[PDB]
Amino acid sequence: GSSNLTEEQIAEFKEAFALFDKDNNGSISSSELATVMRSLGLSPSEAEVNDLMNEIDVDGNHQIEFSEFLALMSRQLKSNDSEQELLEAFKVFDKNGDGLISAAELKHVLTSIGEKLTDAEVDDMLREVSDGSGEINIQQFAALLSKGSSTGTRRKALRNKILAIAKVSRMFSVLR
Ligand SMILES: [Ca+2]
Ligand SMILES: [Ca+2]
Ligand SMILES: [Ca+2]
Repeated sequence: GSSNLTEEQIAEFKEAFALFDKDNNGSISSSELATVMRSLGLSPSEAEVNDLMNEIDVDGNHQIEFSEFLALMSRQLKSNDSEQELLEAFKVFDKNGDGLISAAELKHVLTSIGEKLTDAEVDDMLREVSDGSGEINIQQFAALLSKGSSTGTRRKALRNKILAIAKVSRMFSVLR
């Protein structure tokens, strides 16, 4: 499916899957899918959430599997993928709107999915692309999705959590 991911990469989307897959059964319902988006601050109607989750569903079982969702990440973006998922994950994380996703905006966001990082963990997570600043702009914040530096098949999944939160969140702007 025009996908070029490795066995290890398949373990990535897994994390982006848990975002919704609560019981981790292998199918993200509309009630679970919209559970994230809305958790981010969105408010997608079950009507759309369907046409959305049905826009990827390879079986149209009104649910997203670990294969479909993973195939989505490699079937959503196109050219300026990052950028796309950036501006999205950017205007998504920045709740205050200062062009810099502060700790909260980050952690709080990570907590909107389940990830509860300590003010220290977040304040540290920023340093990643915050050069020990305190916030991340469309530039720094993007430096994350495009980090792959000090990850070693670990962080790539940490930031991947945003890849979905963004993409998935962006899917609602496309489903339209
Ligand atoms: Ca589920
Ligand atoms: Ca499915
Ligand atoms: Ca801000």
